[PDB]
Amino acid sequence: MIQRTPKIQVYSRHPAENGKSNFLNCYVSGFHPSDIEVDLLKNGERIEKVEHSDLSFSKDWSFYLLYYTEFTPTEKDEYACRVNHVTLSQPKIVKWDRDM
Amino acid sequence: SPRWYFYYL
Amino acid sequence: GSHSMRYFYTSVSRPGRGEPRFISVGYVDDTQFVRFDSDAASPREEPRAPWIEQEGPEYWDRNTQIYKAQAQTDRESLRNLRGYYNQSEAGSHTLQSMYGCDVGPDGRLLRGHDQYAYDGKDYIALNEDLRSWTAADTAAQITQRKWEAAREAEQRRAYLEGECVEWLRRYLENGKDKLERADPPKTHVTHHPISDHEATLRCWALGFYPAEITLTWQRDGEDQTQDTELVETRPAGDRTFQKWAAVVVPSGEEQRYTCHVQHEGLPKPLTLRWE
Repeated sequence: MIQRTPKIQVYSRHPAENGKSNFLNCYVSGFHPSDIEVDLLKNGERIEKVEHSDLSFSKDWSFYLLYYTEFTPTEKDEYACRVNHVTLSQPKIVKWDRDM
Repeated sequence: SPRWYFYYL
Repeated sequence: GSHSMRYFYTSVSRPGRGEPRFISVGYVDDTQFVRFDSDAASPREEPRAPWIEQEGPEYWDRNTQIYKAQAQTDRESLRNLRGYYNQSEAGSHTLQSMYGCDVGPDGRLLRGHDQYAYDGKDYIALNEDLRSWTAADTAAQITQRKWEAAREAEQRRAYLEGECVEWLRRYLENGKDKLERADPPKTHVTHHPISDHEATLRCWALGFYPAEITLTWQRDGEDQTQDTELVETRPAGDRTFQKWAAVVVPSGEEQRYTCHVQHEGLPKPLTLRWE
């Protein structure tokens, strides 16, 4: 069958302000089939209390999910999204960049 | 609410 | 304004791991308001928007019964599809369905929708006239001939023209402003130097609803389409959306570029600059 590779965006719910509580988002979209693994990473370590949206899909039938966790950004702490999918030969890791 | 008619493909 | 109600069904077979999984989500406009998951501990329709939590337990019980019957229907459809394509019982497959209704500000039907995809591709869909079918291939034509001989498009037409519109009308009543009001984007431009003679101008739109929006960069009033980088509109997680558009500009020429922002919540489009 025709499989589609996930697109990934990593970003915050509100503009990132060091010290203020916020939400870390990882939006995975455009993928098929629906099985997927998404981890949020804090300094390379998996974050434990991560929720996600209900499986939905776009007009082109491709799936999307939002994974999110509360977080309070700092200046040196690093955050990333790591995705596994049948289309990917290795986990795809997208680093959070507060300017994007 | 979801529809309550059903159709086999 | 205009409004829509849509249900999105996903069924996924799991060979040798049990019966297929069935998931549903319901939407008004861009606002998700119900869900159902057959893999939950006690599968039951559940609220996902504030204005639907008012419904009594009979609402949730009735809809749960319907989803369970739908999930069993999809199982049979998946078994038929596997035969149509000469596939094995050992392969996992996906049936997706979407249906619903668009209404104008007068509340009456504008367009009905009723479509299916199998393994990620279009399979069969009801046409806009709600009387004819478009099949994607020869297997979907087996389905098409079945549904014509049984005249089932007349049934679909009646649900879309009738019950669909009445549920939408009632959900719009419960929701009040949470469904009627557009939230305009909060907008700003950031500036990221690359090197001598180049910097990135990024035009941001945040916290907007509904999701439809247009961001464009212009140089001296002329569009920069082949050079603008867009990101897909993305959810903020609080039922609003985000998007940005970026362009690389000659350093010192930042004030030649304008960003234009169109959205339902803005009577007039916005024009933004780095200054």
